[PDB]
Amino acid sequence: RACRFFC
Repeated sequence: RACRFFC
């Protein structure tokens, strides 16, 4: 997974 949105 490439994040929810902001990491």
